[PDB]
Amino acid sequence: ASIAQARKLVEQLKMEANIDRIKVSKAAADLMAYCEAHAKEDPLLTPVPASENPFREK
Amino acid sequence: YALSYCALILAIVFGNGLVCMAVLKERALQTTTNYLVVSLAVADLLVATLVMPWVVYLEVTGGVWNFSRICCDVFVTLDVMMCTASILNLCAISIDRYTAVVMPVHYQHGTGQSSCRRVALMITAVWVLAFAVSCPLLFGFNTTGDPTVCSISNPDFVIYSSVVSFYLPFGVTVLVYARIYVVLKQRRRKRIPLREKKATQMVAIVLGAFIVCWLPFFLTHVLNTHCQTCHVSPELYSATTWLGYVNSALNPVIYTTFNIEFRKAFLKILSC
Amino acid sequence: VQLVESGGGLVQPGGSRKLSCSASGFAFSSFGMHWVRQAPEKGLEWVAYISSGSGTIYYADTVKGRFTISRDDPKNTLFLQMTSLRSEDTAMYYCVRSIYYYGSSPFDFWGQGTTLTVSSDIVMTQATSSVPVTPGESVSISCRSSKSLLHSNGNTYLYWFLQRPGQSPQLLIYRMSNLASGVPDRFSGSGSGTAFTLTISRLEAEDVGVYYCMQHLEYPLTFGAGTKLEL
Amino acid sequence: LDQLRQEAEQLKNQIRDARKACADATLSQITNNIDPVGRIQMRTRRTLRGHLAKIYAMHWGTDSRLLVSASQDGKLIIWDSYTTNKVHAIPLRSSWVMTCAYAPSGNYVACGGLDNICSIYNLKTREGNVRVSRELAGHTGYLSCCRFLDDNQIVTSSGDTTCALWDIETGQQTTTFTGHTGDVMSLSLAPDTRLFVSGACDASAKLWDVREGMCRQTFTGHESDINAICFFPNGNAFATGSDDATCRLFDLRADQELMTYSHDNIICGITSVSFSKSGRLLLAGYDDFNCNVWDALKADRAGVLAGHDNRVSCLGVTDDGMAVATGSWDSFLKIWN
Amino acid sequence: TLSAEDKAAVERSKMIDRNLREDGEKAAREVKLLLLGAGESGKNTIVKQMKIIHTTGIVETHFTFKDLHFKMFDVGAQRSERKKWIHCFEGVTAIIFCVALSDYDLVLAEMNRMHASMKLFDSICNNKWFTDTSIILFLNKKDLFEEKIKKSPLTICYPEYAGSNTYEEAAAYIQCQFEDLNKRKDTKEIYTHFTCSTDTKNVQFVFDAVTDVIIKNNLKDCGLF
Ligand SMILES: CCCN1CCO[C@@H]2c3cc(O)ccc3OC[C@H]21
Repeated sequence: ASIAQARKLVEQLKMEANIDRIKVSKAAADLMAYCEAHAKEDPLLTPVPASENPFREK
Repeated sequence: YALSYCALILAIVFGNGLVCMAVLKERALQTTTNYLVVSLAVADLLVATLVMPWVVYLEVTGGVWNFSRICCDVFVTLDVMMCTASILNLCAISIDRYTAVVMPVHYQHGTGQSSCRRVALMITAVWVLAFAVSCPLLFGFNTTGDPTVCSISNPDFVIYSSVVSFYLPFGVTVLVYARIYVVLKQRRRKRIPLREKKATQMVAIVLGAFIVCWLPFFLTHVLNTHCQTCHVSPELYSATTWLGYVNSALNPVIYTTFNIEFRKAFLKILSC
Repeated sequence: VQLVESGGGLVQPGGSRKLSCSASGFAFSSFGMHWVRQAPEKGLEWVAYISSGSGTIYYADTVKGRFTISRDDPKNTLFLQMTSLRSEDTAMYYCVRSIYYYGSSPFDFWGQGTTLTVSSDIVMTQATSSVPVTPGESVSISCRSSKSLLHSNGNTYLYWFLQRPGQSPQLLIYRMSNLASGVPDRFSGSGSGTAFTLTISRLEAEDVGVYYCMQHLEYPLTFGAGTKLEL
Repeated sequence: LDQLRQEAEQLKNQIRDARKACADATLSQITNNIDPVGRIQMRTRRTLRGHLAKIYAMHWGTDSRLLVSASQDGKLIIWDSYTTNKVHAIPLRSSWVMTCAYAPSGNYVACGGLDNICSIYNLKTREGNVRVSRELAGHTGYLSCCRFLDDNQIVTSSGDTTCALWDIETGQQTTTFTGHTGDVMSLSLAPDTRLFVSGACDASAKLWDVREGMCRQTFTGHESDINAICFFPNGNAFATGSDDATCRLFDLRADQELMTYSHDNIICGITSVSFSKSGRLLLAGYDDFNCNVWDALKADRAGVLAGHDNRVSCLGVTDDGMAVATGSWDSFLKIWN
Repeated sequence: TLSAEDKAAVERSKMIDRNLREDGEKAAREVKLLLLGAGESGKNTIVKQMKIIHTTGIVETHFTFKDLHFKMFDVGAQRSERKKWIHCFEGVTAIIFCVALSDYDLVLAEMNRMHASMKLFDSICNNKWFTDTSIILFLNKKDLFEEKIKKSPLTICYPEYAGSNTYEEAAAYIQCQFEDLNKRKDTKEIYTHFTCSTDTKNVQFVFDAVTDVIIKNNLKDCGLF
C-alpha cells in the first residue's frame, strides 16, 4: 500500500503542478469588476421597494 | 405602619413580574408544567393590584370605611376569590407533581395533548371554584352590623368558605406530598446522593411554608367567628392576615428561584 | 387511474336515486371530487364539490338542498344522494378528480359517467358554435367572461376542456396557457383579463370534438356554450 | 519508497514556490480603493412552522418560491414561501436524514443520512402521492451532501472520504472521486456544472472534473475540518467554512487564497456558507445561534441575522437573490429580506 | 381575498399540519435508546435476545415491553469520525454500553481489548452531547469469566489490582473501575447489570432503568431532584 500510495501521490502532484496560473491582482480585479457589474440587480445589497418585494404582509 | 403593606406590594409585584417575563421570554420555560406557576404569579399580581391598596387605605384610616357598601362587597369578593385561587393553584401544582411522579411516561417533556388538556382543566377548575366560592359575598350574603366597617363575619359563610378554600386543598396537598415522599423513598429502597435529599428538602420547605403561612390565619378566623369563649384580639387577627398575605410575596422565590432554568432566566434578565 | 360511476336508469320525478362512483389506481383520499352534468345536446354544468377530508362542500343553486353529497375515503367511493328529481335532471353525470396545491392541475381526470333519465355567477360565452375546417389548417377558438379572471395573486383562473365524440371531457390547458400532462405541444392558450383564445398549430383528425372554457375563480363553476370542430 | 516520497515533497515545494511567485498583491490592497457597504438590515418575513425536530438541511427551488427542508423526525416538507402553505410531506423510511436536494426542474428531490443510501422521490406522479423513485446504494458511510446535476444524474458525498456520480435511471455510480484523506462534508456545483468542489475533514478542498473524474487542484490553509463550501457566482472562486471560526476565499485560476473572514469574538465553528446573487456579500451560519453577513471584497462585517434559539445548521439564497432562508436546530426555518 | 384554489391549498396545508401533529404525538411516546460497544462485546446477543423475546448503515430495532415502546439504534457498523454524527443522538433517552467481561486477557490488532473498551466508555460518557444522558452498562460474558478467572489472574489487565482472585472480587473491581470513569457523577448515573444465557431479566432491568430515568427527568422538569 505504501508503494502504491506514494506513486499515486507523486503522479497527482505532477499533474497538479503543471497548471497555468494567473497573478492574484488580475483575479482580484476580475472579481471586483464582476461584483460592481451586477451590484445594481442584487436585492439583498440594494433592497427593492415594497411594490416589488414578494415577501410582505399577507 | 401602612408603609409595610406598600413594601410588601412592591416586593410581590417585582417578584411575580420577574417570573412572568422569565416565562414569557425564555423558550425552554414555555411548558405545561410552568403554566401553573404562571397562573399563581398572575393571581399574586392581581392580589397586589386589586386587593392590597384598599387594605392600605383601611390601615391608614384605622378601619373606617366611607365608600358605599357595593365597594365593600366588591373588595371582599375580590380578596376571597384571589386567595382561594392562590391556594387552589398551589394544590394544582402539588397534584401536577403527583401526576408526574405516578405517571411519568405521559408527563415526560410536559408537552402534548395529554398534558395540555389536563393542565388547562386544572387551571379552569381552580378559577371556577374560586369564583363560585366568592360569588355569595356579592349577593349580599355578607350580613354585617355597622355599615362603616367592612369585614366578613357571617357565621353561615365563614365555616364553609374557610373549609373549601384551605382545609380541603390543605389536606389534599399534605396527603399528596406525603404519598410522593413515600413513593420516592420506596423506589430508593427497591433500587438499593444530594439530589434526592434536595427534593425531599424542597417538599418539606413547601409544606412548612404553606402550613405556617395559611393555617394560623384560618384557625384564628374560625375561632373568632364561632368560638364560644375566646380572648382573640384585633392585633392577632391583623398579624395573621399579614402572615397570610406575605405568602404571595414568598411563593415566587420558593417556586422559581431554586430551579436552574428559572435562575438562569432571572440572572440573564437582571444582568442587563 | 380509473373512475367508474354506478346507478342511473329511468326514475320518476317523485322518486329518488343514489349515484355511486368507485375510484382506484390513485390516492382518492387526497383528491377532491366534482360532479358534472351534460344533458343531451346541452353543455357541461357543475353540481357539487368536496374538499379533501370532507371539510368543505359546495352545491349549485339549481341543486342546493335537493342533492346530498357524501364521501367515504376508506372504500374509495363517492356518493350523490338525489332526494328529489325533476325533468331537467335527465343528464349524464361525470365524476372529476381535483387536487389543489401550487403547480397542481385540477380537473385533470374525468370519469366515464353514468346516464340518468327522468320520465352573481360569471357568464362564460363562446360566439362561435361550429367551425368547419380541414385537417392540417390552424384553428382558433375564443372564449369570453363577464368578469375578469385575473386574480390579484397574478394568475388567471381559466381552464380548457375537449370532449371527443363518445368520450368524456379531457383537460388541455390550465391557468391559463400551461399544457396539461400528456397533451401534445400543439395546443397553446393566450388571453388577458376577459378575452382568451385557444389555438392549434396544425389540426389533425384527433382534434375533432367540442371545446369548453371553464372559470375557476369563484363558485359555482361555470362552463361555456361549447365550440364544435367538424370536417 | 524513499525516492518517491522525496519526489512528492519536492513537487509540493515546487507548487508552493510557484504559487508564492504569483502573489504580487492582495485582494485587500486592491479593494481598499472602493467604497464599503453599509449596515445591512434584514427583517424576518416568514416563520415556517411544522417541524418537530432539528433542521439539518434545506435547498431553494429554481423558481425561488418552493423550498424543501430536512429534519431528523422523518419528514420532508415542501414549503410555499410566498404563502407559507405546505405543498408535500414525505415520510422518510429513515429518520436520520442529514441532507436534502431539489432537482433544478423540480420533478424530483433527494436526501440521505446515516443510512448510507440516497433516496430520490418523484413529486409529479400520476397517482398524486409522492413515492420513492430510486434508491442509490454503494457508499460505505453516511451521506454528507447531494446536488442534482440534472433529472438523470446526481452527485453525492459520503463519509467514506469519496464522492460518486450516480445515474438515476441505471441506479449505479458511474464515476468515483477518490483522494480525500478525511470524510467529505459538503459539495458545491459550478454554474456551468462542468466541475465541482468538495470539502473534507482533512482541512483541504479539492477540485474535481465531472467528465474526466480526476482531481484538478487542491487547496489548503484551514486549521480545522471544513464544513461548508460554496462557489462564487462568477464561478472562478469559492468560499469555505471550517470549525476554526474562519471563512476563506480561494480562486481557481490563481490557485491560492484571496481573503480571510474572521473575528476575535467568534470562537464557535461555521455550519453553512452562501454567496449573494452579485457576490458582494457573504452569508455564513455559526453555532452561536446567529448568522453574520461578511463583506466579500473587504472582510468587514455587514450585519448579523439574530432570532434563532438554537444552532443555525443551513442557509440559502434564492436563485433570484430576493430573499435568504436560514435553518436552525430549534425546528424553525426563517426567511429574511 | 384568497381565491378558491388558495383556500383549498390552505385547507390541504392544515390537513398536513394535523397529520404532522399526529405523527409527532405518536413519536413522543416512544423510548429511544442508543447502543454502543463492539461486535464481540455482546451487542448482537443483546439485540437478538430483545428481538426474540418481543446492508451497511445503522440497524434499528423495535420492541415493546409492559405497553412501553422502545427504539434501539446500533451504530457499530458505522465506522467513521463519530463526532460528526454523535450529536444526532443528543435527544437519546439512554445509552446502552456492552463490554465483554472475558476479554480482560485478550489483545487487539489500545492493545488490550478491555483497555480499549474502558477508553471508549470514558470518551462516550464525558462527551459534551451526553452530559445529562444516563448510561446502562451490561456485562455479557460472566459465565466464561468464571472459567477464565479461575485460571488466568486479573492482574494481567489491571496491574494495580491486589485483591483476591475470587470471581466476586474481580467482578466488583471491574464494575468499580468502569463506574469511576464518570466525571459528571452529579449530573448522570450509570446502571450496571450482568447478562448471561439467561434472558428473562435483561428486558425487565432495561424497562426499570428507563422508567427511573424518565422519573428523574420529570422531577428535574418540575423542580425537584
Ligand atoms: C390571608 C387572606 C386574608 N383575607 C382577609 C380576610 O378574609 C379573607 C378570606 C375569608 C374567607 O372566608 C375565606 C377566604 C379569604 O381569603 C382572603 C382573606
